[PDB]
Amino acid sequence: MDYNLALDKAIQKLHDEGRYRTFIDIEREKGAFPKAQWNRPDGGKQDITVWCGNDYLGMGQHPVVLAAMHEALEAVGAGSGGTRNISGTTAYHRRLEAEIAGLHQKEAALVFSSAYNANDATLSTLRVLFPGLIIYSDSLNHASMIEGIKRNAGPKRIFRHNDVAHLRELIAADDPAAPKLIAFESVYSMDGDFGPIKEICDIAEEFGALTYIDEVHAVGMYGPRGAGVAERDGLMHRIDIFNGTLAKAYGVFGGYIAASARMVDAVRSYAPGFIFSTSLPPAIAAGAQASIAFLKTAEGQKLRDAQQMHAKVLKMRLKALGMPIIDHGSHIVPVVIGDPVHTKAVSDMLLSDYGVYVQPINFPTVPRGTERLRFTPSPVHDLKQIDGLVHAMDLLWAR
Amino acid sequence: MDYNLALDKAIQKLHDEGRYRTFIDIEREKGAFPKAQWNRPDGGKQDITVWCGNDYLGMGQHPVVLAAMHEALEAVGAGSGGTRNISGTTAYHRRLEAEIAGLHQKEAALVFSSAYNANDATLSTLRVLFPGLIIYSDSLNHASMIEGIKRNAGPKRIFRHNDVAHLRELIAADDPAAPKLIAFESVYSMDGDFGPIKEICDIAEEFGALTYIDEVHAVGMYGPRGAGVAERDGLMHRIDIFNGTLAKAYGVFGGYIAASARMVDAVRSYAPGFIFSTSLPPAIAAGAQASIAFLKTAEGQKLRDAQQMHAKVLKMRLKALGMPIIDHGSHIVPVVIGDPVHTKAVSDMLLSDYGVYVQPINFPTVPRGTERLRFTPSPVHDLKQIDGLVHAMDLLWA
Ligand SMILES: CC(C)(COP(=O)(O)OP(=O)(O)OC[C@H]1O[C@@H](n2cnc3c(N)ncnc32)[C@H](O)[C@@H]1OP(=O)(O)O)[C@@H](O)C(=O)NCCC(=O)NCCSC(=O)CCC(=O)O
Ligand SMILES: CC(C)(COP(=O)(O)OP(=O)(O)OC[C@H]1O[C@@H](n2cnc3c(N)ncnc32)[C@H](O)[C@@H]1OP(=O)(O)O)[C@@H](O)C(=O)NCCC(=O)NCCSC(=O)CCC(=O)O
Ligand SMILES: Cc1ncc(COP(=O)(O)O)c(C=O)c1O
Ligand SMILES: *Cc1c(COP(=O)(O)O)cnc(C)c1O
Repeated sequence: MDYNLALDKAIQKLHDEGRYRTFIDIEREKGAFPKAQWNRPDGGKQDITVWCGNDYLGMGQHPVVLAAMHEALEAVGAGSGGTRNISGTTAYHRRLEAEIAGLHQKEAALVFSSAYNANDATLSTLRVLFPGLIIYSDSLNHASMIEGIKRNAGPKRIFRHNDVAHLRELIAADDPAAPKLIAFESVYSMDGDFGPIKEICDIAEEFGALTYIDEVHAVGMYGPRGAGVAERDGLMHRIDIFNGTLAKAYGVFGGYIAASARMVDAVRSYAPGFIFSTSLPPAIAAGAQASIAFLKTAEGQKLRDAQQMHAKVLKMRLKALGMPIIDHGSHIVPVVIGDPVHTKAVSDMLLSDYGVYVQPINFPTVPRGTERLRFTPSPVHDLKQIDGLVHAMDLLWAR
Repeated sequence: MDYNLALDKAIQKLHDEGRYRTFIDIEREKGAFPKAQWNRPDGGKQDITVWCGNDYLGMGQHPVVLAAMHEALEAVGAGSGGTRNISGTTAYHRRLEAEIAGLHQKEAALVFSSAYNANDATLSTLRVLFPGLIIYSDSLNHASMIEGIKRNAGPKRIFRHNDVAHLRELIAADDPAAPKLIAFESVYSMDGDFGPIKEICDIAEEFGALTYIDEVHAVGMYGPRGAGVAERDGLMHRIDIFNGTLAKAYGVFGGYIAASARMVDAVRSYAPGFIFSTSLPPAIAAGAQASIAFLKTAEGQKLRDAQQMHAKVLKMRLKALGMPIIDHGSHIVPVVIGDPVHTKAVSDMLLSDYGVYVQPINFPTVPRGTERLRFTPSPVHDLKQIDGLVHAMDLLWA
């Protein structure tokens, strides 16, 4: 039994499918987002523009976020030094959980070291709290959701993406006494489309199911207080559990769930993924809390307005260059190439020729045959930045 | 169903077993560790001494760690803004990974958002890279290891804690052509005992198995450079994969594995837990890197010598007092109470009556019937401090 052989086989398999990923070493320039320094593999340094990042509103450089972080470092040190149970519970975590509960108008919130962990731990743990739980999952749910859903044995049903008629057909066929939970996303990361929240909620109420929504690509960005798409549509009260991140629009790190005190307490008491891990550094919690708080204000709205419009302008200018990109009406702008090697070929050209950094997206992040570039215009991608990008794209494609 | 009823039943169940956990809201005072402010449930504030923390060497307040963190915040901002693939790979992560690789004298290292995630992702992904892998796991392995080992379907064998005779018996009975991996800890968090690294490595070599060691409660603290117990015993070259944390003795946050470039690249390319999650904030990576680098030096050794001795003194003083204290020769000092409700009472009294904070440890962190207090003396727990605690436990006790 030669372990190295097997490793080589597994690696070679990636190259043969043209999906081996090469990371890009960068350093974002605080105060000058979206500018970053690219550390080229040949040791050189090049100024670049980040066009595919997930700090959607540039909160990673916001002076109020950084002030809160610098203060916390000075007050309590670098980390918490423990799990939530063994000394790692700080006022910074309580405040942050209250801030999140308030955002989603829920009794409680629970903070994990990432939205990934939150989804994985919570979905799996619910199978333990609700013996016989059947989980209905949107075919394009995120990996973390799929992972949580499968982790522990138990019934799952996958419904065709956004297909509520399929959802209802599946659920009506199931044992009417079984606990049921429907898990889906408000904004899907790669297509940039919206989940039909009202219709799913309607189905959940009709069949007595819990609803679980991942608003990871929505929080900070939609709704008058940045609480997400359900807030935008006035449906937050119809959602049982919210899952969110503090690492994207909020610009820091970590994730959470928000739900009733009963739900939060059960999860925190039973989920190994919550119990057995060091709690988030107080400075992270400080920064994230400041971010959420800020984005709840009229000043936050300004950032959302600017993002919406920059996205709208970019899409307009790209279609005008004779470029069909499917515009599902969100802030995410995907350009589908449809082959992983072309996708990297094109991404290499933007990077080197133009300083436009947009990572090539392939399997398993997107289905095979749907590989793409994924632009994420933020408030800091000003009108001239946009014009810069379109002229790059035009000049590129004129090859 | 009625979902609220089931939740109540699940919560009531905790109370009935006397294991419902009440968290303690604290704020450590940077520059004055182990002092912290306890935010009492009644709104009051009280000065306390942390005695159960995992920032084992007080690196959480170290000026070089904090300097690097402040610097990074100013250079690149609050977070990375992406997954490792989508813009989240920074020079700070590369440097950190190299720093860790060097620590364990391995070709490569891979950083996850926690040692938990590292264990869970790696152990499960290994089943995918080595079809038919049989994993042999110490009965007292950490939850994260257990979670990783069972995540994907596949053979597992649990050996009685530290029992190498049992390990060998199990492994000799299995198909001799199957890929095998043995997974164990160098220091077990709750007993404070040591894994028999040499004997396990010997078995591994004899039966052609990979060795996977979790040194989470050892890195920064054992070996001349703080690389752990395998470094201490000159066994680092016989270990295939190391798992470690940046959140305990290193004083920051996050975890990692260290192994060959091949091993790291395979895991990185196949593990959903690595792929689909935002990368560690550059400031966290900056701080951790500074921490490891510092603890590699003679000045780091000073902190280890101080910790070892404070631990030695505390155990001596507690035996002297007649406490029920298990001593397996590590820096962890467990006092077994053996009942989750009395463990809470003793702990509650200690806090509100004497400003001593030592969380009651119950199931599922430790087996039922073995609930306990777990003292973690650090270099900042000076001789006066120790004197303070012993006097308090004596007065208790009564
Ligand atoms: C290949 C597929 C399409 C599904 O087939 P697999 O390759 O997993 O085959 P397999 O693992 O043997 O089969 C999948 C197992 O998981 C289950 N499964 C598959 N899809 C599911 C869904 N939507 N909901 C619930 N369960 C699902 C199957 O029933 C099966 O479980 P059983 O066998 O037990 O029945 C999946 O891997 C995938 O495409 N995932 C996409 C992940 C995603 O959406 N990522 C968003 C990226 S956003 C991001 O963070 C970017 C990241 C980056 O690149 O940096
Ligand atoms: C009593 C135990 C040992 C667990 O007893 P359980 O009854 O839960 O075990 P179980 O029901 O058998 O668990 C179910 C599945 O897990 C498997 N399983 C159990 N132990 C295993 C091991 N060592 N390796 C691999 N698999 C294992 C079983 O085979 C089983 O599958 P089958 O039954 O189908 O065979 C307790 O000590 C525990 O689980 N502790 C968690 C790990 C730990 O030591 N954590 C301390 C971390 S210190 C920390 O992080 C601090 C934290 C804090 O408190 O905040
Ligand atoms: C829908 C969804 N949920 C969760 C995650 C992971 O979030 P986090 O960075 O907080 O681990 C991703 C982001 O990559 C995602 O696309
Ligand atoms: C606490 C613990 C972990 C988790 O480490 P984090 O970095 O805090 O996730 C992993 N292994 C062991 C043995 C632990 O005690």
